[PDB]
This record gives sequence, C-alpha cells and structure tokens, in this order.
Amino acid sequence: AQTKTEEFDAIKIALASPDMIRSWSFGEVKKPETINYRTFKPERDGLFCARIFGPVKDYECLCGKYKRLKHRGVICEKCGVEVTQTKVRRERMGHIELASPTAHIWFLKSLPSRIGLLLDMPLRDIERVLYFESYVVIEGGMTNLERQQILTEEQYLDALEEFGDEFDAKMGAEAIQALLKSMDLEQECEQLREELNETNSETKRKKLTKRIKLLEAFVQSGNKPEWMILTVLPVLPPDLRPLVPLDGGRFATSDLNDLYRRVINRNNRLKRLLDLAAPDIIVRNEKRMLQEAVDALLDNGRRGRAITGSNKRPLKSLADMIKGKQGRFRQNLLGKRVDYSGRSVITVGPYLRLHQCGLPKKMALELFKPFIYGKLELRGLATTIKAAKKMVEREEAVVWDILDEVIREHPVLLNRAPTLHRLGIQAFEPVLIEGKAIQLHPLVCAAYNADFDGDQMAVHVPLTLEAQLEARALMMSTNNILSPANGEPIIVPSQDVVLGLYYMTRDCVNAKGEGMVLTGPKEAERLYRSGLASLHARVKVRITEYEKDANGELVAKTSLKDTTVGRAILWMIVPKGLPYSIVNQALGKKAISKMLNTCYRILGLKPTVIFADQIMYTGFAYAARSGASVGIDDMVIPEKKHEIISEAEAEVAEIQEQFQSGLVTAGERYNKVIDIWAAANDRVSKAMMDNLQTETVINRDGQEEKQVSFNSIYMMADSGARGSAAQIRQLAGMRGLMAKPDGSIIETPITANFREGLNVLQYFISTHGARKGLADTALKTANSGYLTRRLVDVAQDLVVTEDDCGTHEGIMMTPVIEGGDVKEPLRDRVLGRVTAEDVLKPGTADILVPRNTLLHEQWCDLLEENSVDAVKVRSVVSCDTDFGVCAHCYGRDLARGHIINKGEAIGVIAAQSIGEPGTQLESSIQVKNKGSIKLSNVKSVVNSSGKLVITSRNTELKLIDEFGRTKESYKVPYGAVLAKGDGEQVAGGETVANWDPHTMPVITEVSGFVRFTDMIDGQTITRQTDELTGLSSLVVLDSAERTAGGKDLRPALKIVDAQGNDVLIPGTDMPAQYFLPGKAIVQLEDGVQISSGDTLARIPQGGLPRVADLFEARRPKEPAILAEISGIVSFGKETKGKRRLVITPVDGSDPYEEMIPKWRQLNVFEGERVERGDVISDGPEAPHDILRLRGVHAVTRYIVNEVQDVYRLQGVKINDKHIEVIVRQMLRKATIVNAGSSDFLEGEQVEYSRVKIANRELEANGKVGATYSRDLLGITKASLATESFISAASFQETTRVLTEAAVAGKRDELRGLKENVIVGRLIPAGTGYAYHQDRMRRRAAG
Amino acid sequence: TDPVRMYMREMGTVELLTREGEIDIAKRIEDGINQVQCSVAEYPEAITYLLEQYDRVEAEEARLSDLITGFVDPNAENSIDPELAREKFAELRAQYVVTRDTIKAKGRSHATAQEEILKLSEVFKQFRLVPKQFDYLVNSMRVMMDRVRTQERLIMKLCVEQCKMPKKNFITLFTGNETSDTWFNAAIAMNKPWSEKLHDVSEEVHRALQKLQQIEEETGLTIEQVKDINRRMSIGEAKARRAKKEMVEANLRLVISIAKKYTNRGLQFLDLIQEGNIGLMKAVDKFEYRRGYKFSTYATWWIRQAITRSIADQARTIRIPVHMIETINKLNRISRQMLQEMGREPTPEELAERMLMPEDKIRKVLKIAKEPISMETPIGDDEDSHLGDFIEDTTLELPLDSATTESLRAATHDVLAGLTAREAKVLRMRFGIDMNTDYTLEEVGKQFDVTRERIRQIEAKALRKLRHPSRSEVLRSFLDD
Ligand SMILES: Nc1nc2c(ncn2[C@@H]2O[C@H](COP(=O)(O)OP(=O)(O)O)[C@@H](OP(=O)(O)OP(=O)(O)O)[C@H]2O)c(=O)[nH]1
Ligand SMILES: [Sr+2]
Ligand SMILES: [Sr+2]
Ligand SMILES: [Sr+2]
Ligand SMILES: [Zn+2]
Ligand SMILES: [Zn+2]
Repeated sequence: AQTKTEEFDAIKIALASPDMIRSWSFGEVKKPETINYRTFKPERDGLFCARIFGPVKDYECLCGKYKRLKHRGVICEKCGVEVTQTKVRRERMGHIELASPTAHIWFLKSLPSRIGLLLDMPLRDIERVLYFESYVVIEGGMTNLERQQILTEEQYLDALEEFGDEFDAKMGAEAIQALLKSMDLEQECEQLREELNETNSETKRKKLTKRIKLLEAFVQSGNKPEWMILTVLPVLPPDLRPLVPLDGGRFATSDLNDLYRRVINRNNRLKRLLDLAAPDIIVRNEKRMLQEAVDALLDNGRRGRAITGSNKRPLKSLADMIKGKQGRFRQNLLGKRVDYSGRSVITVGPYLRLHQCGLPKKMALELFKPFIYGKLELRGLATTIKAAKKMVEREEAVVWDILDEVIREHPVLLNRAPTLHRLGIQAFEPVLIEGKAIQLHPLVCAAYNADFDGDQMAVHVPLTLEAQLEARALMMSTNNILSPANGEPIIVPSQDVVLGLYYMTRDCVNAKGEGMVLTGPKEAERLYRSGLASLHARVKVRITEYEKDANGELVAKTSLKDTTVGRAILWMIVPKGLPYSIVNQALGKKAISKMLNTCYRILGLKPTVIFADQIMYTGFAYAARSGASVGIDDMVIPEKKHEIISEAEAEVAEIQEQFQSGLVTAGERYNKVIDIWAAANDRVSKAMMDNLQTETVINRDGQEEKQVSFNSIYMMADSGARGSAAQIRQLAGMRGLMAKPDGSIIETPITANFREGLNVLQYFISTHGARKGLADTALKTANSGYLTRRLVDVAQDLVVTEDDCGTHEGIMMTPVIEGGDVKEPLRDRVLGRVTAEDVLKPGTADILVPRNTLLHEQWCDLLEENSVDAVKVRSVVSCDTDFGVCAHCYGRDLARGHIINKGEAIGVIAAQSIGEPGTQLESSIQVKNKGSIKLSNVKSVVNSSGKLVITSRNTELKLIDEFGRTKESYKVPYGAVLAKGDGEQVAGGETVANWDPHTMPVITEVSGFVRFTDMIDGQTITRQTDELTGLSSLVVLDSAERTAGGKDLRPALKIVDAQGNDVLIPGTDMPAQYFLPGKAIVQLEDGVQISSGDTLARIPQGGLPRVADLFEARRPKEPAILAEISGIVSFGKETKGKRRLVITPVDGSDPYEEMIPKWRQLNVFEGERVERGDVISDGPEAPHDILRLRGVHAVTRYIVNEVQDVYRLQGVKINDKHIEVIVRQMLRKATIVNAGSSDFLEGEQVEYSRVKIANRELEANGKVGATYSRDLLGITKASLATESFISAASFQETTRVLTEAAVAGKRDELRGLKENVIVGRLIPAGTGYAYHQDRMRRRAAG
Repeated sequence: TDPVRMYMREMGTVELLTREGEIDIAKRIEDGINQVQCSVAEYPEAITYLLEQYDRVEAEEARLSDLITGFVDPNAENSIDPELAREKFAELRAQYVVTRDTIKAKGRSHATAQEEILKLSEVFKQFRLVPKQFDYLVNSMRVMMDRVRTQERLIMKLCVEQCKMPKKNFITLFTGNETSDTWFNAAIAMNKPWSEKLHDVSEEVHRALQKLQQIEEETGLTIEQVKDINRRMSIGEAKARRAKKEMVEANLRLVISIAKKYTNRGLQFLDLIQEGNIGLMKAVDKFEYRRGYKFSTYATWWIRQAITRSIADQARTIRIPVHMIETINKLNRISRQMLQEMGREPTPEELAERMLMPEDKIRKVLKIAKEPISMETPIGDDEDSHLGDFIEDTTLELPLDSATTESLRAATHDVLAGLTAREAKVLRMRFGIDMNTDYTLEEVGKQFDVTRERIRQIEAKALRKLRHPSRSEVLRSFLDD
C-alpha cells in the first residue's frame, strides 16, 4: 500500500481531538511575543518562531553559523532551528495549552446549537452556567434534582448540606464538558424510540426527530461529545498572518495576530492566578474573558464585537477568512488571477477569416515570451536563456520571424466581460498585425454582446497539447457556428453585410442593361464593373444549379432563370450543393439567416463556414459600391402630418365640453381622450409608410409607379440591417406618448418628430423615459446575472452518464395555439427530440415510423404532409439514470449536427441558454369552420336587455359538421353570454360565446325589485370606480377594513315584488337573499327592477420577475382550488359565505375534509361527481397543487409553457429541453409514505429511493416496498440539499455547512463539477469525464 | 458588551469594610502566618536544613547577594554584614546538641526536655526567610505527609479489605501503640476466623511500616508528633489565604477607579482591571496593621504599578522596553509645546535640542514608535480591495531565473566534459560543483597524487581554456547577471 503518495480521492471533515491538535503542532506558543525592535527576527517562543515553525531565510539558521544549501534537515544545538526552506513557515502549525476549558463558538452560538440539541437544553440555560451565574446538575440519584437542573449559589448551598458526597454539580464550562462526559450515546437513542410509540404528535414531532438525526449521525462517525469544549487551541502558520516590512518602512500585520495576543495574555495570567491565591470572583472573570478571547479569534461577529488595537474596525477572524463575499473559499472561482493573459480594445477585421483574429504584435511577443525562448535555442540562433532574453528586449529583426512560426497553428482564446453564455470565450488562430489594438471578426461579434466603440476583451493563451486541442476541437468559432440555446445559427451577417446583399438582390423598373441572354454568371460581372449594366433590372441569366441526389451527388439541372444581374454574381458565392431558389429572392436578415441554416444540414460543417466568410467579403464590397447615406432629405415627413394632428387636437377639446356638462364623467374622460391620440399616432405612422415605403413614381419604361423605394432609411429597415420600423416612427412621423413618474401616460403626446425642432416642454417630457429606461438597464444586468447564477448552482452537478435509458416514456408535445393562432408548429417543437413511441397516425400508406431515433431536419418534413398531432417524446424529466441524463432519451445537441455525446455537462448549458437572452426581457370563442352549435347541460335564461346568460357551473361547447362528427372542444365558465342555442347553423368567422375575462359575475334566479338590507353606507360598503362596465359602483369590503361601529352586518341583496314582499326562490319557501362576499363590486342601485338573468355583483380575481417566480415555485396570492379524491363528493355545513368540502369515495376508511375561504366562486353546485384534479376557482394555479394531484407530468409542462410565454412576447427562441433539465433538478428529493429503513419524513432523492426500492424488493433483507411521493423544490430550496460540503460552502453560508459536516462526519468523494474546481482537479465533464471513469471503477476492487 | 456588566454585579454584592473592620481581617492574617511559623519551628528537620544550607554559601567565600539575602534577616529579642551573619547562626548550632541529650534520656519530651524544646523554638523564630527559601521548608512537611498517610493507607488496604476485618477494632490498636508490632500479631492471639487469615499477606503489611517508623529516625518525631504538627500547619495556611481573599474582594471597587484613566492607551478595559487585581494581591501580602496608615494610599501605588508595567509590556504588536517607552512619552509632551510656540512644525534639528539627545537617536525612535498597519485596510474600495492584497512576495524566484539556473548547470557539465579528464575533477572540488563539500588547495594535493604547487598551475590552465572565445561562447551569455 502507498503511504507517501499525496494522490487523494476523498476529503472528510470531523471534530478535532486535543491529542490530534498536538499532532498538527510542532511546538507550544507560550509567549505573546512577535519580533524584536532592534533586529527584525522572531523571538523565543512567540507567534513568530524559527524553533517551532521554521527559519525566516532559505536554508539558514538565526545566528548565521550554518550557511549554504549543504546542510539539510539539521536541528541546531545553539538555536534549535531546522535548516530547511522558508516555505515550512506556511505549512507548520502550533498549539496553545488552555489552563481552563473554553467552549467553541461555532457549536454554541450557531443555530440551532449543536451542544444544545445534543443535551436537550436551551441556550439560555447553557450560557448562564458557562458565563458563571448558576450551577448545573450532572450526576443524579436520590437528590430530587435529577439532571440538567439550574441552581443558584444560594440554592446549591442548601442542597449540598441536605445530601452532598454522592451529589455532583459543577460551575462553568468545566460543568458542560463533564455533562458531555457522563452522557451515554448508546442508551439515549433507545429511550427516544420507545416514547415515540403511543404519543406521536405532528408539529412537536419534528424536534424529536431532529434529536435522533443528530445522535445517530454522531455515533456512526465517532466524533465524541467531549471535544466540543476546546482544551488545546491550534495556531495558524506565520506566513498566512505575516509581519512584513513595506516600501516605506512601517510594518504591516494581520488582524489575526492582534487577536492571538489577546488569547495568550490572559492564558498566562490564569496560569499565574491559580497558584498565586485564587479568589473565585477574579478567577471566574479571567475564565470569562478567555472564553471570549477564543470566541473573538474564531468568529468575531457573534458574541460582542472586538475592536483592533490601532484601527477602528472589526478584526478579520478565522471565520472571516473563509466567508465575507471575498475570502478564501469564494476567491477560488471569482477572484482568480491568471498568467499568460492580455487585454486590449477591440477593432474590426474584415480581411480576416472566421478562425482568424488580429492579435497585436507587441502583445503577442509579450504573451508567448517563454515560447520564443523555447524555439530560439532550438533553432541555434541563441546560445542560452539569458542570450535569448537580450534578443527579445532589443526587438531584433530575426525574433519577429520566429514569433510568427510559434503563433501559427497555435489557438488563442478570446474572452469578453460579461460572459452570459458559453460563446463568450472562443478560440482563434492569431494573425500578427502592427498596432496596440486587437482585431475581431465581424461575424462572431454577434455571439458576444460587443460593439466596436470602447469594448475590451481578455486574451488567454493555452499551454499544453490537451489545452490546444480542446480549443480547436471544441472552443473554436468554426466549430461553434450554431447557438447552444436554439437550432438557429448564431453567426449571422448583420448591418453592413445585410445592406450589401439587399442592394445586390433588389430590382429596379428599368436600369442599365435589360433583356439580355447572358452566358453564365461570369458575364454578369463583366457588365457591372466595366460600366455597361447595373446590378438591378430583370435580366435573363444562364445558370447551372446542382440539386441533392438520393445518394449524392449526380444531379446537374441547367435552365434559364429570370433574375437580375446582381443575383447572378452572388450565385458564384453560393456553393454547388444548394438550390438556386434561395438566392432568387431579395435577401434580408431574415433571408440570409435561412441560407446558412439550410447549408448546414444539406452539406455539412466545413462547406458552410467557407460560405459564411464569402458572404461577408462580398457583403462589404457591394455595400461600399452602393454608397448608402443618411441625409436630412431622406427623413421624409408624411404629406398631411399636421392635418391629421389638427383633427385630433381639438377633438380633445370636444370631450372637454362633455367634462363640464356631465355627458362623459371626469374618470371616463382620461381613458377616452388617450384613445384619440393613440389612433392618431398610428394614422401618421401608416401615412409615413407611403412616402417612404414605395415612393418612386418616376418610371421611364411605361407609365407605372409600383416599385420598392430606393430611400436610404427604408433600405436599413426593410432588410433588417439596423433600425426597426419603431425607430423610423419617431424620426420622420411622430414620437408618440410618454410616461409620468407615477406610471400613468401624459394627456398630450409629443407631436414634433426628430426631423423638426422639439419644444422645451416636449424635450423635458421625453427625458423621463430616458432616465427611467436606462436606470432599469443599469440593474437589468445585475438581476438577470443573479438569475443566471441561480440556475447554475442547482443544475451544475449534472452530466450524461449512460448512452440510453431503458424507459419508453416521455412528454406529450402539441403545437402551441393561443385562441385561434399557431405560435410554433410541430416541426420546430419536435426538432431534435427523440420519440418514445412509433407514429401511428393514418393518412398516407406506409409501414410505420421507427422509434428511438433522431428526428433530422429532413425527417421532420415527412411528418408535415401527414399532419401529426400529440407525439410523446423522450425528455429530461422521465429519466431513471442513476445520477444524470441518458443521452438518447434526451435529444440533439443544438450547437452540433447530431446527438449529444456523453460526458458533456447539460445543466450548465441549460442555465446559460436562459440567462443569456434574459437581458432582452381565449376570452371569446371564435370558430372558422362551418357547422352547428350543440350544447349540453344548458341552464340559460333570457334577461330584459337580451343576453342569453347561462346559470350553470360547467358548460362545454361542441360543433357538428356536414357528416355528423365533433370538430372542436372549448370550455365555457360561469357568467357567459351565448350567441346561439341548441342546433343552430354558423357562418365562417363568427363568435358564439362571449364573457368578460377578468371577473366572476353573480347571477340571480328570481325577478323583481332590489332591496339593500343591512347595506349601510360607510360602515360596510364604500364607493369608488369599477374598471370593466364601468362607471361609479359600490365596493364591498372584507371583514378586516370595516369600522368598529358596524361589526355584525351581512352584505346581502334582497329581492322583492311590486308590493314589497319577498319573491320566493323556486324550490324552498325561504326568502330571496343573495349573500355577497368580500371584494365584490355591486353595479345595481336601490329601487331598480331586474329580470331573471341580471348580474347582481361581480367578484374580482410581469417579465423577468415572472420567470424567476415560476422557477422558484412560489405560490400565488390567490391559489386555485382542486379536487383531491375521485368519487361522489358533497358539501357539508355552512358559516356565512363559505363551504366545507367533504370528500368521501366508496371504499374503506377514507376520512377527508376541507376548508374553503368565503369570497371564492366555485365550479360545482350540489351533489357532483368530481375527479382528481379539477378546476373549482378560475385563475392562476399553484405549482405544488398540480404535482400533488395531476401528477409529475402536467406540472412539468406547466413550467415549460408559462416560462416560454414570457420569452415568446419579447421575441426570444429557447428550446423546451433546456427548461426541463432544471425541472428535473426541482423534482428531486421526495417524501416517503411507507415504512422502509429510516423514519417517515426525512429527505431522500427520487433516484436514491429508486435504488432503494430495487434493492429492498428482491434482496438486501428488507422485503418492504417504500412508497414515495414526489416533492417540488424551487432552485434555492433544492440547492441547499447537496450531498457535498465543499460544494455547499461555495455559495451557501459557510459556518453552518462546516459545523454540520463536522458533527455528522461527512465525506466528499468529489463527483460534482464545482467540487473539483475548488480543490484544483479535473472536471468530471467533457475531456476529464473519460479520465474520471478510470478512478471510479477501481473503488469496488482493491 | 456582556463581560463588562456582570463583573460589576459580582463584586456589587460584597460591601466595603472600613476602619476597624479592616483590622479584624488583618489580625487573622498575621496570626495565620505566625501559626505556620510555629509549626516550622517545632519541626526538627527545619533546624537541620537551616544549618545545612547555610554552609552551602558560606564555604564559597564571603558574598553579599543572591542566596544570603534569602537567608539571615534577623530580629533581636539592605546589605547584611558578615559579623552578624556568623553570630546569629552560632547559638542555633549550640541549641541543636544541648536539646538532644534530654531527648535520648527517658521519653521524647520529658519535663526538662519540654522546657528546652520551647527554648529551641525561640531561637528558630529569630530568623525570617524570603519566599524563595521559605517554600521548600513547607515542602519538607508537605511531601513527607504524603509518605505517612499513603503508607498507612497501604496497611489499611491489606487488612480491612484483603482479610475482611471490621473497622471498630482498628481504632484502639492503631492509635495507642502505632510504633511497635503489638497490634499485628496480637490480634491473632484472640483466635478469630477473620484474624487468623492475615498470614497470607503478612510479608507486606508491617514490612512497609519500615517506610513509616524510619521517619521517626529520619526526622526525630514519633507518629503521634508528626500528625499533630502537619494538621496544625494546614490550619494557619487556610487562616491567612482565606482572610487575604476578603481584603481583595472588598477593595475591588478601588481597582476600577484607577483602571478607567488608562483606557485610551492600548490595552482593553477589562485587561486593566484583571491585571490591577494582581496588583492588589501585592497590596495585601506586604501590608501590615502595625503601619497605622490608610490602606487606600498604599494600595493605589501597587495597583498603578501593575497597570503601568503591563501597558508597555503588552498592548503593541512589537514589544518596546521600559526605557524606550519613556522617551516616546517625552516626545509627545514637547511636540505639543514646540508646535504652537514656534509656528509650524518641529524639525529633527530643533527637536533634538530640547530633549538633550543626538539627532540620530530621535529620528530612529520615530520609526520604532509607529504601530504596524492592519492587513485589511481599505484603499479606495470601489471594486473592494485591501492593503494585504497588493503586497508582493520577494521570496519567490522568477521562473525565467529558475530556468537559467537549470541551464547553467547543464551548460557547465558539457563545458567540464571538454576538459582533459583530471581537469574537471579539480574544478568540481575547488568550487564544489556537483559535490556536497567545498575543498581547499591543501585537501586536493593529498588526494590527487600530484604535488601542492602543481594544483595552482592546472587550475589556471583549466580556466585559460575556458577564457577562450571559441570554446566558451555559452558561458559568456551568463555574464549579463
Ligand atoms: N479564406 C478561407 N480559407 C479557408 C476557409 N476554410 C478553409 N480554408 C483554407 O483551406 C485550407 C485547408 O483547410 P482544411 O480544413 O484542412 O481542409 P481539408 O481538411 O479538406 O484539407 C487551409 O489552408 P492553409 O491554412 O494554407 O493550410 P494548408 O493548406 O497549409 O494545410 C485554409 O486556409 C475559409 O473559410 N476561408
Ligand atoms: Sr451589439
Ligand atoms: Sr458598450
Ligand atoms: Sr593513480
Ligand atoms: Zn543558529
Ligand atoms: Zn432518460
């Protein structure tokens, strides 16, 4: 067995023994001395020592008698110093022998007290003994005091006289150490398990289970409770807490050195006082501060706060070294300084290739400094290292030639701050260019958030062959042409390149040279650059296009095409294996991006990279040839701008007449006036797109006018190069409406555009949105950056383990349709996904579509003709793969062109794919197909106005076509108006059902007058404004905001006839009195007659924070109520306006009841057969409620759809596979129902229980089948439950984790990615994954 | 803060005793010490030890300090004169032999012998010992007590437990006799079941009594006389120590009044009181009730002495001596004077004139007086950085220089290989190349077959060939350093 090999695999943490501290130590620190004032050297036996810790000089003694590297490991007889290197002062430690036992602060003050839970004693009782105020009973017999009893000095005196001798009680920290000495761990666990048999409890059970979990973990590791109180105190090495002379001459010392002195000082005094007369008052006080001295040394920010001897600052304690945002544990990742690194301002590089960057000459000479010396002595140009150093410094002409040789074929990484996704660091092969600025490729600039105006980039250089290869094979820009977030390419031409291809492809009416036959695309270049024909005009060209063959490649179709001169030249740029139809159209940013996407799957990776550069070179050349210029005349104002404004300007003054008269109220005016300017702003914008969009008119050939305008501004907007249609609105047409500091919109918008001079008032108005929008942007990076940090820490420790997981189960995927519009088709949704079950849809004759296969970009085209719906594909959620993803049962790699290879970290990509683009962050049923409306469970009643309002809780809508079959299915809620009844023919494009989306109306049954009984104004009801009908309406307040005068009053509307007597409700002889709940808004007045079907009262129900809320699994303000057990369910009893739901099935036992709030409107009336997971209260659904009842599938698709809806509105494309990775990290950790091996509640992983259930049911001597229920933990609730203390203390609170690891005796085997970064080992992901498998396999055998 | 509050509440219960109340405690202190001094005078070995240790220093010629200052200090019933030192220890030796013949005759302390033992104690009480020498005299009775009761416990172990014997019969037998063997063998004569089964361990019980009865010949007192003094000595020690506690406890409030003034210096507030309490320990031990003056005035000097000594010894990181501390305090007093009397600032040329010290002394102390700066001192903040972050390490050698050292040893090895066989061995010994030890010209000559003078010739011959530009072009590149 190896003994001296430092190659470790696992690290463990436990409590240190007083004898174990002496093993670390090499001597005892007895003096508080440091350094002499005369000669700057260590003193005798102080903090700084050469006899204990090591010599200050390299291989020398203190006196200077022993010199030269001759002597090694020689213990001096004159001084006592070992002749060794001074690095020994960094590793060697010391010890301080304490005269009195002092308690540890980490186990005492840190909640919920490690010493307190172990002894079953509150902190108030422990501290009063420790601090020396009261005695505590340790040993018990027949002394009436039993155990842990707190006794004062006057109580202890009388108790000893009555008994004594056999009775044992001590005072101070000595008593606590003796109390932990006497306790038996083997017998305490047996007693607690016996009492948890008859009296179990529910809420008080948690503290009883906490004690067992603390005691059982204490014995299995073997820490011993006696070491909780410190007797020997370890000392840090002198190098970590140094006294170094600065440049000026004044010394600089650590705050730890000042703390250590105030420990030894009173330690030496206590050793004196114990033999030089010991009065209790002084001795207890010296022990009082000595306990505080260690407390201030370990963790200063707990008991009091120590002040530095010279400075007015809290001293950096031993705990403060690890934590504090920037310490030692947290600087392993963030605060890491790196050699072989550069930094300069970025510049454009149009002459460079995609794999090439323009690295500065003087920077590269400095960076590859050791690389120059290596290939200079090898060439025979320089004699030695020092001679090679002189040649570099003198800047010799021959050095520049060798420099280029080393840089060639050597990749260099380029990093930009901040890195949101992985493409922020890309490798490039440098080309030497003279200058102090670094040149970057224009195409890869789209990957970063970079702009050539004042941005800087870090220049990193790999050193080893392994580092050079993983930069070329993985981190190279040519290899990373696609984005990891979505299947669309990230390297897409922008600005100048788009404008160049747009002008080249666009056509004119009659340009120079039209109607020629042209021999090949070569003659198209012959006419333009010579000066005989323009790029525009429709001219026939002979072209030879090559289509893809079934085997490839023999198809060569030649035909005459009707294009332009410019389109023919661009075909030469287009590779052979691509159709001509893709370049035939006028190309913009939307069209050019489609060229690279099609070129990738059809040809490969290599052909599209060369093509990508070829577009860029040609893009800049023809953009320069065109000469696009933004002029003041190009900013065309609509012909009748002020004419439209004047029609809407005094139209506001027309409603100002209604403001004073009383036709339109003051509250209704503001929202009516604003609609005029909103319509006027759109009218000017639409009129702007006539004098700018197609304004040409002058045509030489014929008399026509139809042509796309050659305006410089429109060319930048139509192509999508720079500036959208929204930007052109403000400059030429109208700026629009601005906001107020409160949030409301200003009455009069800015009429003046940027073409004309803005007013002083108008410009001050526009500044508010400028200093508010940019203020949001200043904290947008901080908020989205924390969101990126949040998603990583929970999913980072997730890598691909197996090639295929043995489950034919996944998620049902349907194209997202909102109301009657398709957002994303099946092709874009199921692209990349691997199917779990074969396609069984009938349409065209075939022999089945194979399962467990990758859906290609060409394979998905076959599914489009057949029109397939609802395909269950293998996803990240449904995985039984030990600890990770199962490759095949996941999907394609979006950056690559095939399946994702095993070893790649999915969770890190999944977190970056959402955090990066995060910076940019139904009501009426309409039918198109002709048929007939058939209704079931109809309870409609016609009112006085003429609205068919239904008086039923559950209503469904169905359509019957020509043949006689159901077409569409839609749900109709309570309080809805139907257009047509049962069996009525509908036309193509007609609304059949209509209701207000954000309200819950209450419908009456009996007709007559309305009485306001117990409806006193001011006491129960208040007046405001309803924002739906609307006007002034009564608002009913809940039982919380009501006055002290009207305490017992029920808000209810009473229905009477013409005489004044109550009209009875059909069924019961009870008077008609509809009790109205809280929050409800009453629209009706006193004395107003209503018919059957009239509404009495209506009951009311962001961006980045919404995404953060869904991922954190936080319950909404108004959670939806759902039925838990299926069967015959009926209501029970009444209170005021609330119902207690009693759910009882048919079978045995089944005791269940529920309590529901009063204001809630239900979807069931009386005696209803309800199933598991049904909507009772309409609105938002609670994330925990869906998992509880609907299952572990409907909740997973709920997280996907709700998050995507936020990104769809903003215009962001993120795949559904990235979200479901984090969902799997939310579903982990489950609660056990059936008794297995340990407890009932606890916290065990889903797969940890799946390994358990597979082992218990067959072998392992258990035979019990542990039933488990899935639990949901939103990121931060799941990231705390990591099975590593090194990974936890990285982002979590350090002092809590290190104490928990010490007590339990945890072992970190280093499997997570974050665990190996801190220790300085290879990552169990990617290249290091194949390395890591070699060591994990040899743990079982050996 | 917690520790400051309750300390004031612990001594708050103890009330101050003044005037004649102080004397009541002070009388028990001096009577407590005197009772111990009576116990030392009764002990026969203490008289022998005082005569034995006297000849240890007197034989080594006439001295003044160190050991003699610990002894003598006489009081009839500072530099000690040799005339009196020889005189006082003279009658003590005479009383040692005259009070011995009466002990041998008849009983131990028989009438006339009792009169002379009391006369012998009067001569011993004449001397006063310094704590350094006084402690070992008490240890001559403390350690010897752990030899009487320990051996009696061994006798009790192998008779009461081993033979299973009642404890009632042990009282009369092991008190009235003690010395003779008329308790061990006399119990068997009565003939009893638990008395006859004592022969199994008879070779350990009364045999171990030779480490108990020998003490009677070693010291000079019987078992009855040994226990009578040792138990009485523990009384006087408990009398003084416990009474000294009451004097300290009552005067704890006086310590705080002085400690509050020296708070702004360096040390913590509670450290001043705890050290001041140690100063109060000295203010009771040296205090007498025969003084006839206020206790508060005498205590203030001793409390202040403990604070002032510790405030310069500790507090600072680097320790500054007592003499150097006084000059730093002198600097600050004149700095306040010269700043406003002249106008601007005191220069080293002008500051040295009033201090009566040379310029090289003042300008040296100014650097030493400065306290070492904290490691975590914030400089500008913004991106959050400390003073300890910008400090570079000069101990580490450059990786370029580390490669140069490796290249130099590799180059010289090829250089020495070009030399003619024996030429390489000489240079590797003369300069210690690739060898652990460096050799001198005389050492090579005797271990290389050749003469002494020849070594100097071939050394320069080996150097000359390496001084040539054609051969050593690689070695000339290292000359840049
Ligand atoms: N301008 C431009 N050139 C490209 C592009 N892609 C590849 N090349 C050129 O093609 C040459 C070979 O590239 P490879 O990738 O090795 O192609 P291969 O495997 O089929 O041989 C290189 O020449 P080389 O560097 O001289 O290498 P070699 O020919 O000395 O091996 C490189 O300059 C591109 O997008 N733009
Ligand atoms: Sr940009
Ligand atoms: Sr910028
Ligand atoms: Sr020879
Ligand atoms: Zn030495
Ligand atoms: Zn799987």
